[PDB]
Amino acid sequence: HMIQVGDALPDAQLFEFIDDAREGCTLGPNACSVRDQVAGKRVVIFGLPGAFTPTCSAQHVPGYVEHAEQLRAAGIDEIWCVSVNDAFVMGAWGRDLHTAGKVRMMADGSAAFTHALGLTQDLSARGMGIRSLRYAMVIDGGVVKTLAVEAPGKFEVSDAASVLATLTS
Amino acid sequence: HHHMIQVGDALPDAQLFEFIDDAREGCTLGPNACSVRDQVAGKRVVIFGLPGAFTPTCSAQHVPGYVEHAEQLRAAGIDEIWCVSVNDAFVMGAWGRDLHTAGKVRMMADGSAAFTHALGLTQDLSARGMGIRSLRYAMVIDGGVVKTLAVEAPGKFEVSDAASVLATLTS
Repeated sequence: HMIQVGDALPDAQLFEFIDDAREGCTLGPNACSVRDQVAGKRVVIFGLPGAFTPTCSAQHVPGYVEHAEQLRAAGIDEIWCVSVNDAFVMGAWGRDLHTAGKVRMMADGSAAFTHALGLTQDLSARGMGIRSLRYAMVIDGGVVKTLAVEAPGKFEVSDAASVLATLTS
Repeated sequence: HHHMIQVGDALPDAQLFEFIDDAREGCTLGPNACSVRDQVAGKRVVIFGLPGAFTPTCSAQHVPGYVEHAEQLRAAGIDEIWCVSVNDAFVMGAWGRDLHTAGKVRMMADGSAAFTHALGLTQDLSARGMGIRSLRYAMVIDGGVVKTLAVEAPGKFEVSDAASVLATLTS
C-alpha cells in the first residue's frame, strides 16, 4: 500500500557514506534513522532505480545538485537521493557526481525504506532485482506534504525543476 | 531457498549481465545479458563470488589478487576468470574500470541474485544495508561441472583468494 500525502513518513535505517572527518560520525558508512533525520526539517527526498544508471546519473541527480541553492533559499533544509543501493556504491556515485554539501546520498540497500513506503518495483528483467520507483517527495513535520511518483520508465514529475515549481505556501 | 551447490554438480543456468564498453560483434554498448551455461560451455572457468562491488576487502584484496594472478591462471589452462556479485552491470562496469580488470577478469553482474540463489550461496547482509548478497567463494568449472569449491565462512577470506585457487588446480 503506497505512501500518501498527509501520511507520517515511516522509520527505517538508511546509511550515508561519509568521506571526511565529522563529529558523531566515522569514516565510511554511517547508519541513521529516517525519522530521526527528518525531525524538525523540511526535506526533499527523490528516490530513483539505481546508482550509476544513465537517466539517474545524467539527469536526475545533476538537476538536484544544480537546483540545491534555489531549493535551500526556498526553505528546504536537506535534499536526499534515496536508492536501493548500499552506501559504498552511493558514496562512489556521490563522489563522481560531486554531490557533497548539496544532496545527501542515502543508501536503502536492503530496500527496507522503499518497501515501507510501498514504492518498490521489480527490475529483475534488467539484472537489477527489486529497486525503487522514481519519485520526489517533500517532507515537513515528518509528514508527506507532496508526492510525485513516476509511471515506470518515465521522468516527467520527479525532477528538481518540477519540485521547485510546486513547493507551496 | 536452494540447497548449496557441491563438487561434482552441474552448474545451474542463470542470466547474468556484463557491461561492455568497447564495440564488439555480437554485443551492444553497456549491459549485455548472457547465459551462464552458454558462456561456460567448452571452457575451463574460475568463478569467484563476493558480497559487493566497491566494498573494502572485495576491492583492496579479492579482485586485485585475481587481476594479479590472471596470467598464471591462464598459463595453467584456465580460459576465463569471472567475478560474480549481486550488483547490476552499471555498477560492475564502473568497478571493473576502477580495478583495471579488462581482459583479465570478467565482471559478471548477478543483480537479481538469480545465479547466487540457484547456487544456494546467498547470505543476508541487511544489517549493513546491503540486503541479500553472495557468500564469498571460488569455484573451478570444467565440462559444465563444479570441479572444486571453496566457500568462505561469513566474514572470512582464507580459501577463495587467487593464490589458493592456483594452488588447488588439479590434474
